[PDB]
Amino acid sequence: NQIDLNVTCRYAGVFHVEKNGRYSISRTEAADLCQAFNSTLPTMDQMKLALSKGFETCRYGFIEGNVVIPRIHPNAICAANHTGVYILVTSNTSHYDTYCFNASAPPEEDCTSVTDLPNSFDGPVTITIVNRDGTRYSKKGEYRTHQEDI
Ligand SMILES: O=C(N[C@@H]1CCCNC1)c1ccccc1
Repeated sequence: NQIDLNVTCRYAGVFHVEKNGRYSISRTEAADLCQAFNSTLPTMDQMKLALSKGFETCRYGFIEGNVVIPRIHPNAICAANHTGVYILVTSNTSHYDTYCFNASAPPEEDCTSVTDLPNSFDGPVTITIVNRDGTRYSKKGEYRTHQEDI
């Protein structure tokens, strides 16, 4: 009973979370997952400021109201070579990664590791936070509040 959460650097408190190495998070699960990180889905403004501080990914993830990819460098296989906060317009499907925003994080680039899931609750799942540098933090718990996500 395991969940792997790959996380990134935080940029102005915004970071990316990929669950189990594939697009697998619903919008309801994304809100609960960010809440477990004492975080919320970023607003478009928060994500734009994170982008300006150096944040980019090559993965679709939820923010408040939209599914986006923050891009700094044009890359043909990432958001069709666009720069800026690329907004997903047309998709058949509902599961993506998520972005989260933690207000207590540093104001600019914070590429230290994530070392806790501070607001997870009691539960049976071994949840492992996996940093980009491979460092891991594991705890037993749960963060999903909607049955349809379990
Ligand atoms: O673990 C986190 N931050 C660490 C704290 C110690 C120093 N470096 C980052 C964290 C938790 C929840 C959301 C975002 C980040």
